[PDB]
Amino acid sequence: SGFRKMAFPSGKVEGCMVQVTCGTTTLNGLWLDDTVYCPRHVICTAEDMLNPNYEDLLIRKSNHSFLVQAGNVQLRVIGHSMQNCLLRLKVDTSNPKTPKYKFVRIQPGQTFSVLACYNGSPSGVYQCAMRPNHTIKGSFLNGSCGSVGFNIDYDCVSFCYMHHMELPTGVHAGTDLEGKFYGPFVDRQTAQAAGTDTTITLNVLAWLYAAVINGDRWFLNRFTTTLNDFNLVAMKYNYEPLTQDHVDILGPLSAQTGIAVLDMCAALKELLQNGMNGRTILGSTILEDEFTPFDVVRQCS
Amino acid sequence: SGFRKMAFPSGKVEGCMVQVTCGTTTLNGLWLDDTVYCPRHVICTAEDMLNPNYEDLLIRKSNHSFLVQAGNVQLRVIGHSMQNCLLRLKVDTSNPKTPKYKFVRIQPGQTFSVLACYNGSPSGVYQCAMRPNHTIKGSFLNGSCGSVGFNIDYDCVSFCYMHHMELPTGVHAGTDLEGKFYGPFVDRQTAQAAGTDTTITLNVLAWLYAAVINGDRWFLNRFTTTLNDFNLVAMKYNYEPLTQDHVDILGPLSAQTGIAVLDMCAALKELLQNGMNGRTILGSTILEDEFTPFDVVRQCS
Repeated sequence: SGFRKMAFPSGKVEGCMVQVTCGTTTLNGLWLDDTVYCPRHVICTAEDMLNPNYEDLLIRKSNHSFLVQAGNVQLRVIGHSMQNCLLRLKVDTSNPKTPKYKFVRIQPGQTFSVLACYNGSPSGVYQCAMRPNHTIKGSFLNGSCGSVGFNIDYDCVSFCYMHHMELPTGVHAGTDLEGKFYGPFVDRQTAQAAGTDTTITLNVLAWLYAAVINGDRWFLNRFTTTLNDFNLVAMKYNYEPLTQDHVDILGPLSAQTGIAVLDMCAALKELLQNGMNGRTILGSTILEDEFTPFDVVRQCS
Repeated sequence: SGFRKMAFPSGKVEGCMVQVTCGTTTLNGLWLDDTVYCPRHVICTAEDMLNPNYEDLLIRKSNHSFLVQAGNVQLRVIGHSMQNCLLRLKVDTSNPKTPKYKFVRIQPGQTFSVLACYNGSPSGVYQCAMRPNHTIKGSFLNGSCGSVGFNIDYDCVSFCYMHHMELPTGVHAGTDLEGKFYGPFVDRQTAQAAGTDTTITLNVLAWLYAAVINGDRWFLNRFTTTLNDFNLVAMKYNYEPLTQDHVDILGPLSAQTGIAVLDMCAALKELLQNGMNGRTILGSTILEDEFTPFDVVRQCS
């Protein structure tokens, strides 16, 4: 890989992962201060999932109904409440490893790292992106629900995602840390379907600049284009339309590479209309769209 | 990505990263107990690098010649010695975050995670593999030298690599934590060239099993083969030859997928002799060789 996908260091998040069990259901929870957040569907049985009435299912539960374990230590839940699609469990012990943090809701196309955990313990860290249709691509196993997505800004952890479910197609859906689902999805095991996905044009452009940054500009041409002409081509190949805001965002990359934004768009346009013809870019044979302009600048500086 | 590359959680390694400076040269160091390990070339100037005499360059140095900084705290070096291509700096303070650990030398084709750091602070975590020609693929910036590669085994960190230099071709070379270079390389800025690289057959097979594990076996056929017939094809396409040990290693994957090892080899053989014809495997258009059979089993269980 001429350009590797990079995850944020996970240390600050590792110390926040716990296990929450309710009956036959066991999943991951996030312990910050004296509160443990986890998908509310932990209170559901396989049957409840077909059509759950959470407010009603929760009434039948009590503090002693939740078993929270941080490592080898069981924590005592002294309260439980529902926050949108998340279960907020109040515990009697404050997490001594709680880092400086924020809850942030990301936009489609933005990236983040996921600390995949199983039964309360960290397994690995993956870097991914929020698809335009609000789903996440990858592979999560039984018990991976509850794992979180995040970004780090110096010393502050910005949590932006918590995994909840796998859609019949195998794609993943989840919420922000306020328990609000990304997309039109709900935590019910129904026929739910994600909208047709598209390619993140802004990220593909950022990646093309990255490829140039690392000496590999065979794709660059002498043409240029405009937002109207490019978006026509974009509509054809199922690529997200480009906006002025996107062009402004690519400025820093434009300035440092000597390639005007619309000129890179002219290069992308040709690649879509002709193809790569065996030729490769950054050891890749397909146009990568999981690197944001911010990721490229961060990984290059 | 139908199957994402996964790095180990980096928390245990993060608390071990420090900065070591000697003149205009600043790079990363690993602080374990009361010892800081770093590339010995930190004592070299751009000119010394053309043809360094380390034993002689080191004699001219003293403890006060090394500036070690862990975060915001300067550590006091009370001794310095050379261990092959590593500089061993004895410090007056033992690292309170030292994890349980081991130093291990990996074999070509094996994988590990790298905690890329710059000027002593963690930047990101990447998953990679030791190429058959003993180099590492990726992109390291000025000051990234000293970053380490590792694997985690439950609660023990097995350090297996420390980055030292970028070869003229842009590939990377380094040592194990005993300071022994992987490959024929030495820490001198000369014309050094890496042997022609090949594809890690064992890993490609592991990945093909992974693809099958996740429902995607269009490539499977009704043929079989043998180590002699496959290796003939392997020799043609610059693929590492398969050994009996490799076949034995793939057993667990074979048993759980219902595909005999030699049968998967028969499928790989056809893919090399014909190609993928636009068809893809795990959202990939080229045969991935950076997942070991152990990584696949670990990521699937």
